[PDB]
Amino acid sequence: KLPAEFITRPHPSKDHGKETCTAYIHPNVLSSLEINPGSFCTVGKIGENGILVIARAGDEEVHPVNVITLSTTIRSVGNLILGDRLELKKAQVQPPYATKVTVGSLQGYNILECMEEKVIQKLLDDSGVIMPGMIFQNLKTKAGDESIDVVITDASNLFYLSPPFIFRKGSTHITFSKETQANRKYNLPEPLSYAAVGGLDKEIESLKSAIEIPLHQPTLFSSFGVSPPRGILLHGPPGTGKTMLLRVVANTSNAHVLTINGPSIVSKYLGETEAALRDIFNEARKYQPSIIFIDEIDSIAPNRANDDSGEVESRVVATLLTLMDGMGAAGKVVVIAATNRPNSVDPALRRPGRFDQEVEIGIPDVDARFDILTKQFSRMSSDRHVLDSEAIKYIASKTHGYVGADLTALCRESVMKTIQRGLGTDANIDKFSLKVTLKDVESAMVDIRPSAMREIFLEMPKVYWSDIGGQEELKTKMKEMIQLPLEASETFARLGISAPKGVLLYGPPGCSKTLTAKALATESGINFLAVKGPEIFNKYVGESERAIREIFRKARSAAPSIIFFDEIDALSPDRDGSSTSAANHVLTSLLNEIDGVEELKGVVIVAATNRPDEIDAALLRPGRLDRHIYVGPPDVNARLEILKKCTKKFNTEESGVDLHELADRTEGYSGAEVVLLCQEAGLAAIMEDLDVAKVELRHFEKAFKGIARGITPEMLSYYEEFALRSG
Amino acid sequence: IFNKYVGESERAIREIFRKARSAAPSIIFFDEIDALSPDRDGSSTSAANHVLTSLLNEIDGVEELKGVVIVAATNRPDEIDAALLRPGRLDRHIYVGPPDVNARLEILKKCTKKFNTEESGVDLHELADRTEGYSGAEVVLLCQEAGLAAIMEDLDVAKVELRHFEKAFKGIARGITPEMLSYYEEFAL
Ligand SMILES: Nc1ncnc2c1ncn2[C@@H]1O[C@H](COP(=O)(O)OP(=O)(O)OP(O)(O)=S)[C@@H](O)[C@H]1O
Ligand SMILES: Nc1ncnc2c1ncn2[C@@H]1O[C@H](COP(=O)(O)OP(=O)(O)OP(O)(O)=S)[C@@H](O)[C@H]1O
Repeated sequence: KLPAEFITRPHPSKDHGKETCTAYIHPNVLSSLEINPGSFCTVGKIGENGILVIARAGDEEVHPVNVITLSTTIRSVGNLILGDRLELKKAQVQPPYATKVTVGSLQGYNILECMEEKVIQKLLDDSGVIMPGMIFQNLKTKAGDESIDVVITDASNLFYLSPPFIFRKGSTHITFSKETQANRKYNLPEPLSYAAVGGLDKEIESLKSAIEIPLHQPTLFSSFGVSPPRGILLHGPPGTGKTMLLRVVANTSNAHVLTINGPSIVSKYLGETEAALRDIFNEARKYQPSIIFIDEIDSIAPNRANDDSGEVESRVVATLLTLMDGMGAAGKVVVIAATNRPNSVDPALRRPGRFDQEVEIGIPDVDARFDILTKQFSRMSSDRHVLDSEAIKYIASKTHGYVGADLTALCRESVMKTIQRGLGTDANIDKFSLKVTLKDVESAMVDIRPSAMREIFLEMPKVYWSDIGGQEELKTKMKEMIQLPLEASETFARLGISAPKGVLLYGPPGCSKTLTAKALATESGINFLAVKGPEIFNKYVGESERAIREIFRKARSAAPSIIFFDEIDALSPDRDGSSTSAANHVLTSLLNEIDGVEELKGVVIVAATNRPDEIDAALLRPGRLDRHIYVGPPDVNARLEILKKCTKKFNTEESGVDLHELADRTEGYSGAEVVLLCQEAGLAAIMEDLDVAKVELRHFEKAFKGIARGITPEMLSYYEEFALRSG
Repeated sequence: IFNKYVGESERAIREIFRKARSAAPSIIFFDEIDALSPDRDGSSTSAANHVLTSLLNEIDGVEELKGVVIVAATNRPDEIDAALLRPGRLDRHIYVGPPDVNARLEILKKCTKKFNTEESGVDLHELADRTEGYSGAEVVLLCQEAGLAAIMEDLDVAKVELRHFEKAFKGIARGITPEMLSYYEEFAL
């Protein structure tokens, strides 16, 4: 008999003896493959390149058939975390002598700082089979150094992960350096650490405590008269760093790790999926300091009140409950789960005694994004060129909605942009030499829209504020809501007020409401969602309200956002209430959501309507849409600006068409009519001659004689009465 | 409480009362009760007034002084089906009208707390009377708008001043007197 994939454990000694590069193994494993004690053999994770080590027979009286025990030196090379499955194999080739080698420290010093070379020689002779990555730590210190470590940083591949060598004193030119990593050109795996996670400092502290105490100080807790926590539940929106924390916990917690990532346990055969959970938990008890990760727990522990849950899933939930309760004697196993939708987990698993402890991973704020970007950019400091922390703080300020995955994508796209630009100067430029100037991160932001916004497909032609002629008070009041609350948060805080977060734009048809919406989308800088009501309505009961909840949820997933309710009056029910069963629920849901964002959040709601007084008073009160602005017909200057914007590509100067006279003639026009006048003039010019160069006053006369004034005294009176409905 | 599938709304209401049985004394709060009984009883009585049926059944089962009481709110009083206002059900009514001069001044004092109104000479007793007919939230809004007027003038503000309150006042509009002070005076009768 010969197991397929053996389990890693430590060889109990950590004195850095002669064994530091041996692999204690059960006799049958060596013999069945005809390996012998002292012979070299390969160890590696399933499907990866191998790691060379020295085989050695263990104590069959105690040592199980399935266990291969390695050294902290060997495990450093491949980042073998206690409990991963190894695909051991025999080896047939002897590596040469390490002609050139270097040794350093993970903590950044030179080994020339504390200890003489003799103990270094002895230690690296105990290694024997030299290769990069053999960290070893906790030696004696010649000085009173608070800590120490040593690492073989480089040396000079038969499906091997590291390039192995053999020690031969003197011939192997061993130098010494400040280096902490191993040579990247080898691409040995690198362990993650809590120093890479940024922004989540407090969550990290809580999780570190909750994992430190149960595994490594259980006896202490029990004296306080309560049983220890035994389940932790990480949750939050996708892309915030849960799985990263799970892998960092695996690397940093010196405990045996078992994983159930998704439905990796389900089986064809009727009973065997339960056997999988029971086996995992039994093996976690075998090596009592251990952690079991259940990532994407909702995929295997569904709610069962959601009747979509199958029999397999109910049987899995029942077994997992009886196991979690059955972690008897208050041992040292800790079960950490991660889920982006914790409410889909069966409540039986969140009861006290089950996953009672929960850590919420929130969306980064500006400071959190600054921390994440500083950490991510500190990994590339020699190629950075955005070295100013001011520049990184600018990028953090501009990246509204980025969640932590999006920031890493931003850095990746910045690398790509820098390569594109550099390679644009020479087809064979040294691509490794290019460095990431801020301009390239700014260019990358154009492509990397937040992942929370990928369900918002909108064409959105590009329109700037300068295109919206002569609405200056509207522009100022939109600044006040879109930019000032973000650039002046501290002044609001000290004054003790929240900025208004709703505005209603009303006015005659043609005046720039939707144009202001497009301008906000183009130049607000923050995320933009639009609901073209009555787009939300749906046949089935509850679907119309679920649409409002979903759009407000995505606006809440975007962090700073702008929900533009075009024709909001379509959602406000009718006066007579005739068959408005669905509409009433729609308006109540909309009000409940505007009240949900009313507290603690900074979403801004913009609404545009042509019938200002047919929308419910509950939806116009402050807290709901606060500000009302009358987007009225352009005055003389506004029409002059529109005429310039339109006729700029006409040769007006030589043509002699004086735009001021047009502005005088066009009194009463809406902006749409002023634009149509220019379009009609251009059509007249083109129809007169297909090779037009100039549009001249006869064409504008022709266009003018055909354009009506859609605005009437009645409409203007109505919109100037809406401001006075109170009396 | 409303779901696409058949009968899931009824189950939800009965389950809400079931869970409500858990304690006493206890207030059940039906905000915007007018959107629980909007129609299908007075009109459009086709097949889907079950939610009203269930709620109006439950409202009777609760004992008169066992410990549970029920509070509701509405700004559309006549949209509430008369079935709910039958005595024994919900017949008691309290009017929450626009604040009087002294109430508005208390709101102003609270929401202008960190404004140095004393140093700037912003005499609240002028704002409290100028803001007559301002219904609650609008008194609060007038103070947010004053602050924004202050910040836009010179970011890094120390205090807000009367001219900012003038700018705020000139931009706020009130409610409808043929709908407010009416349709509630009538509902009082
Ligand atoms: N501070 C950080 N927060 C989050 N992600 C970070 C951070 N720093 C770097 N990252 C990277 O962002 C990604 C985070 O991993 P994810 O798997 O996206 O975490 P998660 O998406 O929140 O968990 P899921 O969606 O349930 S698998 C990885 O590619 C990390 O390298
Ligand atoms: N300064 C401006 N003021 C008004 N309209 C302008 C201005 N500049 C351009 N336009 C034109 O305005 C048109 C669109 O105006 P909209 O904002 O969509 O009007 P509207 O408010 O949506 O009217 P409704 O929705 O029917 S009540 C486009 O054809 C623009 O070319």
